[PDB]
Amino acid sequence: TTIMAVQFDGGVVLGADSRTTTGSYIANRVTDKLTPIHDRIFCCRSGSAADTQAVADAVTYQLGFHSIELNEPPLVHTAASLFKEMCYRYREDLMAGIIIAGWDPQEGGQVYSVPMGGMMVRQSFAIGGSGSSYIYGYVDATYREGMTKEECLQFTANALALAMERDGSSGGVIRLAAIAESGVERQVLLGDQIP
Amino acid sequence: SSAGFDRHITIFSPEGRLYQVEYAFKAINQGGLTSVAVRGKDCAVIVTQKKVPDKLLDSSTVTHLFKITENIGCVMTGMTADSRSQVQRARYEAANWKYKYGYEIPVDMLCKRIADISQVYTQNAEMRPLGCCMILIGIDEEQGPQVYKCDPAGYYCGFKATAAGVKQTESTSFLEKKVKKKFDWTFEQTVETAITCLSTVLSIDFKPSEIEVGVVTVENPKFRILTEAEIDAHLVALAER
Amino acid sequence: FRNQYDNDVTVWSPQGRIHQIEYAMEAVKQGSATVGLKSKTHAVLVALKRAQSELAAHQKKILHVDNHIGISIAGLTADARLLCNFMRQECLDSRFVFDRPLPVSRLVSLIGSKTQIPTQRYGRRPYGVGLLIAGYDDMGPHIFQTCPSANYFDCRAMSIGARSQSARTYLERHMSEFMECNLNELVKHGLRALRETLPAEQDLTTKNVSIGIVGKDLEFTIYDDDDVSPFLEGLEERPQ
Amino acid sequence: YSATVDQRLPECAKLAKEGRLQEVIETLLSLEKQTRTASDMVSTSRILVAVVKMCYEAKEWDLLNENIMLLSKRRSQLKQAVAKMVQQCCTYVEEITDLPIKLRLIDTLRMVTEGKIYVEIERARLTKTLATI
Amino acid sequence: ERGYSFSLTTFSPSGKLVQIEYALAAVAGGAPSVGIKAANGVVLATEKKQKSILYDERSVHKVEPITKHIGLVYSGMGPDYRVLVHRARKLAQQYYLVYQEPIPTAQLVQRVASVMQEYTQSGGVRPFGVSLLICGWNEGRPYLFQSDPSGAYFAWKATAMGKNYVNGKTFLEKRYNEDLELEDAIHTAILTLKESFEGQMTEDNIEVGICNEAGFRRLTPTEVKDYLAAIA
Amino acid sequence: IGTGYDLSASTFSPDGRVFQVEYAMKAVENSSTAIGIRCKDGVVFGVEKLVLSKLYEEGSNKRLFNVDRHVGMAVAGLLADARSLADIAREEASNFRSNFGYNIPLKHLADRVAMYVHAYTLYSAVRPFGCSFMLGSYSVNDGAQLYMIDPSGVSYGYWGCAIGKARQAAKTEIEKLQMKEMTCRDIVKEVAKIIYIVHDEVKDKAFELELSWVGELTNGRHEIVPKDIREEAEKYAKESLK
Repeated sequence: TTIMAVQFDGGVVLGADSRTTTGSYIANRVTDKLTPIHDRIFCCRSGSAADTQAVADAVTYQLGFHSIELNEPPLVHTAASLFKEMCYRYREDLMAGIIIAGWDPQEGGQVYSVPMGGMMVRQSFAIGGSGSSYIYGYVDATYREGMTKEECLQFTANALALAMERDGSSGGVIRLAAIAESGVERQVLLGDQIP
Repeated sequence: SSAGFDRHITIFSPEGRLYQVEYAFKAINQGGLTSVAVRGKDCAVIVTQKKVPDKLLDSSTVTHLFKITENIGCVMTGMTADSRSQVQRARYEAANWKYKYGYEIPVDMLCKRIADISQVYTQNAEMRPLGCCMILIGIDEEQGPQVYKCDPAGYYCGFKATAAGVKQTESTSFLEKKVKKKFDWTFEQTVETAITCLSTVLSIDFKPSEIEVGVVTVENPKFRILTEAEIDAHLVALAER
Repeated sequence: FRNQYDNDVTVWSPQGRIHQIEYAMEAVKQGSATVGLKSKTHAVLVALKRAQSELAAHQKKILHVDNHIGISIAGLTADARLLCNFMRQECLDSRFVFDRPLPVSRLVSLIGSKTQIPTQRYGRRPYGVGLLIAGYDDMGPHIFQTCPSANYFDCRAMSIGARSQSARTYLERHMSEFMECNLNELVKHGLRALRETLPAEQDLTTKNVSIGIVGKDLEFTIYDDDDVSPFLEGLEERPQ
Repeated sequence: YSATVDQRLPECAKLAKEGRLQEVIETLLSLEKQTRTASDMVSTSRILVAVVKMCYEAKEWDLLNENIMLLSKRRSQLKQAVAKMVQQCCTYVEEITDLPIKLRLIDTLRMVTEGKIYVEIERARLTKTLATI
Repeated sequence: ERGYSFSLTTFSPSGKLVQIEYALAAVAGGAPSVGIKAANGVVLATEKKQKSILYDERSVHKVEPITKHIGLVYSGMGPDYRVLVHRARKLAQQYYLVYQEPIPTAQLVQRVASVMQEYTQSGGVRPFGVSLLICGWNEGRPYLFQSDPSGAYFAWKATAMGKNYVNGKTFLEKRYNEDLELEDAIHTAILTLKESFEGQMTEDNIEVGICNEAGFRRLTPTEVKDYLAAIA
Repeated sequence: IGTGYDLSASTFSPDGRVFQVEYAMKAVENSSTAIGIRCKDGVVFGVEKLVLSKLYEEGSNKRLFNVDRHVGMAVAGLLADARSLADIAREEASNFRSNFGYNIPLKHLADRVAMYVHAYTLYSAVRPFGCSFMLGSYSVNDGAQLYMIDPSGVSYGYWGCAIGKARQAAKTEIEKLQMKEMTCRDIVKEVAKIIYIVHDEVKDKAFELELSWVGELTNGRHEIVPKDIREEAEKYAKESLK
C-alpha cells in the first residue's frame, strides 16, 4: 500500500491508496486506509488489514478514554506513544504500520510515523506501505517547504498517483484528508481527478 | 426490635430491611447542595447549586456536574470523593461499551450498567456502596432526550424531571406541581422552570455566579456546560418576566 | 469499655490517632538501650547486649547487612530478624544489578515503604522494632532512626531502648563537640551515653557491650568480648 | 435608590402632566425591576404609589390594571410596599362615583387577589363598597 | 434466637436459617404480582404504581422476557430482579448454544433457582431479596413456576406474591378454574390486582405479560387499557 | 458520636456519615502546618517542621517532595502515610509517562491520587490515608496548578492555601493578599511571614521552615529553595513580626 502524510503551517495533509488484496486478487478496491481516530487525529494503516483494524479500534477506545478523562483534545505525541506501545507489545505477531497525523492547539499540525517493528518517530513527510519503495526518489525530487492547502493537494495527488501506477499493491481510488484548526476535510479522487 | 442489623450491608433486618442502604441514601444529603434536571420535547437541562467556600478555591475545579461522554452529561450529589469515583467508573463503562459495541451509550443503558455495579457493590460485604446520587442526560434517536437517575441502591429510573440533595422532597413537589400542567417545555422554559424551582426551594434568589447549568439538545448533541453569559441571560429573562 | 479503638491498625481513634501505632512505639522501649554515633569519617553503633541468664551468651543487637551499612535493633526479635533478612536480600539484589552499594537514604525509604504496609493493611502486625542505621554514602556518615510507626528520622546520634532519655539529654548536652571528634573521642562519648542509660550498680563490661564500626575504607565489622576489649580500655570511670 | 426616586418625583410629575404614558411607564417598570432585584423597602412603595397616582390623574385605568397584573405575576415584592399600594388603591376606589369604571375597578381588585395576603382586610373594605352597589 | 439471626452459615438450634426468612419477608414487601396458568397459556401481572408522575413508567419494566417463549416477573427488590434477569438470559442462551433448541422453562427455573441459592451458600453475600414468577410455554403445555431466594422452586397453577399476597392467594383460590382461557385468565389477574391496587389502576399503572404457543410478550399499554375497560 | 459505627470504614451512620474519614480529618488537623501557593508562573510549597529534639539532623523527615520533574509534592499528616502516598504518586506519574510518552497534567494526577486515596477510605480491610497533601506544577502550555487533596478523596484547586493545626488562622490572613498577578519572588516573603505568625511560640515552639518550588524559574523543575532566598525570607519574617 501507500500512505503519505505531511504537515503544513496550519495543519496536516494525509492521503492513501485503496488497494487490499489477498494474493493477486484485489479483495476490495474501495478501502479507506485512513481510519478517523479522533475529531482532529487521523490514522493511516499499512500491512495486514486485520491487525491494523484491531489496533485501530484498541487505540480509538484508549484515546477516547484519555480525551474524556482530560476533557481536552489529546496531543498527537500521546497517540503516537500508544501506537508505539501497542505495536511493540505485539510486534512478534503484529503486521501493522501506522502513520498518525493530526492537529492540536498545543503546537499545530503533527505527523508521527510508526513503521514495522514500532519506530515511533517524527518527521515532516512520512511514506509507508509496500508502495513506499517506488515514490521515494520521486518524493525526494518533488518535496519542498512551505506548502499551502492547494499545493498539499497537488503533492498528494501526483505522489500517490505515481505510487498507484508504478506499484501493483496500490489501486482503486485516492483518499485524502486535511486536518486544521477549522476541522477535518475528507476527499476522494477517482477517475479523471487523478493525474 | 432490630438493633444490630444496621451494621453490615449484607445483613437482612427483620421485616426485610437493609439499613446500610438507607444510611447511604441519607449520606447523599451530606453534601448539602441541590441538583435538579428537567426534560423537554427535545432538550434536557441540569442545574446544580454551587457552593464556594473561598475565592481561594478555583471555580474551574469545584464543579459539581461533569461530562461522562461527548453527548452524555452527568450531574450528581453526595460525597464528593464518591461522586468522582462514580463518574470515573461511569466513564470507564461508557468507553468499554463503545469499544465492545461500536456505538454510543444510551442514557438508560449507562444508568442500568452503573446501577448493576452499585447493586453488586451493595450485595457483597466487601464494599461501601458509593453513597452518591447521579443523574445522566442525553439524546437518543427515536426516543428524544432522556434523563435518568441512579442511586447507591442500584435503582435506576427514567424521569420527566428529577431532583436530588437536601431539598429533594420540596423540589420534587414543586416539579410535580409543574408537570401536572402538561406543557411542552421548550428549552428556555425548561431552564427557567428548573431555576425557579431551585430558587423557591432555597428562597435565596441566588446571584448568577452561584449555580452551574448543563444542557443537551438534539441540535446540540454535545453536553454543553452553560458559561456565565448564557445562564445570566436566562436568569435575567426569567426575572423580568 | 471505652478502649475498643485499639485492637487493629485500621481503626482511627475518636480524637484522630491509631493507638495500635502508639502501642508499637511503646513496645520497643522494653528493649535494651542502644546508641549510634557518627564521626566525620566513621560510624559506630554501641549496644547493650542483654543476656537471659548469666549461664548463657548475651543477645546480639548489632546486625551487619552491608560492608557500608550496619543496623542495630531494639524490640521484637521476630520483626527485627525479618527486617534484617529483607535488608540482606535487598543489598544482595542491589549489588547484583547495579554493582554499587545501597544508598542509605534509598534503603531507609524502602524500610519506610515496607513497614508502612502492615500499618495500613489488615493482617500482618506493624513492625514493632526501632532500628538504628549507621551507613556511609557520598555525604559521609548517616545515622537513621526508624520507629515502628513506619517513620524514620535523620539524627546526629540516637539512643533507643530502655531508659534512653538519659542518653538523649547527654547527647543534647554534648552537641557542641560531636562534629569534631575522631574515633576515640566519639567512641568514648557513645560509651558514656550508654553508661548514662545504665544505672550505677551495672558497668559496661566485655560481655555487656557490642560495637559495630563502618567507614569509607573500613567495612562494617562487629566486635566481640575479646575484640571490644581495646575499645573499652580507653573508657573512663563512672562519675559517681 | 431612595435618592433616585426623591429626585425623580418632581420631574416625573411634570412629565406626567404631558401624559405620554409609554416612556414613563417603561422607565418606572425598569426602576421597579431593579429595586425588586435589589430588594428595597421604600422605593417599591414610592414607585407603586407614583404609578397608581399618575394612572388615576390621566383618567385611564387599563394601564393600572396592567401594573397590578405585572406586579402580581412577578416575584419578590415586599409585603409593606404592597400593603401601602393597595391602601392607596382602596382610598382611590371608593371616592369614584361613576358606575362602569367603579364596577370595573372593583372587579379588577377582586380578581387580582388570588393568594390573599396580610392586607386582605383592606380589600375587605372595598368589598363593602361593592356592597353599596 | 437473636444470636443466630445474623449469619447465613449457622443453623438455629430449633429450625433453619433466619436470614433466608428475612429475605422472604423482604420479598413479601414488594409490589404485588399475580401469575395464572390458563389452559392455553400463562399470564403474569404486576402493579407499577409509583408517586412523582415525573417517573417515566416506560423507562423500566417489572415484566421482562428471557427468551422468545419465557418471561418473568418479580416481587421484592428491583436491582436484584435485574441481576436475575441478566443471569437467566445468559443461562438460557448458553443452553441454547449447547443444544440449539429453545429452553425448556422447567430447566431454566431449576438453573436460576440454583444460581440464586448459590448466593445463600456463604456469609458476606446476602441472598436475593426477590421472588421470581417464571412463565413459559413448552411441548404443548403452559408452565408457571415460582423461584425463591432460598433457591426453592415450585409449580403454581395460579399464585400471587408480594404485598397483600395472602388475600390475593385466597382470591385466586375462589376465582381460579382449571378450564380457564387466556383472556379470562388476564381478566382474573387484573381483578386480583384491582382487589388491592389502592388507587385506580391505569394503562401504565399495571404491567402485564402473556405467554402461549406464540411465545411470550409483554402487553402494550394499548391492550392493557383495552382489557381494563373490558373489566371496567 | 457514632459508637458502634466508627469501627470500620465501610459502615455508614444513622445520620449517614463515615466517621473513619472524620477521624482522619482530626488526625490531619493534629499534624504539621504546610502552606503552598501557586504563583503566576509556577508553584511554591513551604513546610513548618518541628524539631522535636536538637539531636535530629536538619533536613530529616523531608516533607516537600517532587512526584515528577515539573510536579512537586508537599504534605501534612502522618510521615509514614506521606511517604507511602508520595511513592504511589510517583508510581502513577511514572506509569503515565511510560504509557503516554509525556508529562502528566496536575489535574489528572490529582484526580488519580484522589481516587487512590479514596480506595482506602471505603474498604474495611484497610484504612483511609489520613494525610492532606499539596500537588503543584507549572507547564509552559498548561499554566500553573495547585491542589489540596485530603484523605476523604476530593482534590480541589487553591491559589494559595495552608493546612495544619491553624487552618482557620491561616485562612484569616491569607485572604488579604491579592494573588493572581505577582510571582514566586513576591510570594516568598508572604509565605515566610504567614508561617512565622501562624506558628505558636509559647507552645509547640522549635520549628523550621523549608521551602521549595517548581516553575520556569527552574525551567519547570521542582527543587528546594536556595539557601540565600530562604535566609532572606527568614530575615523578612523576623523583621515583620516586630
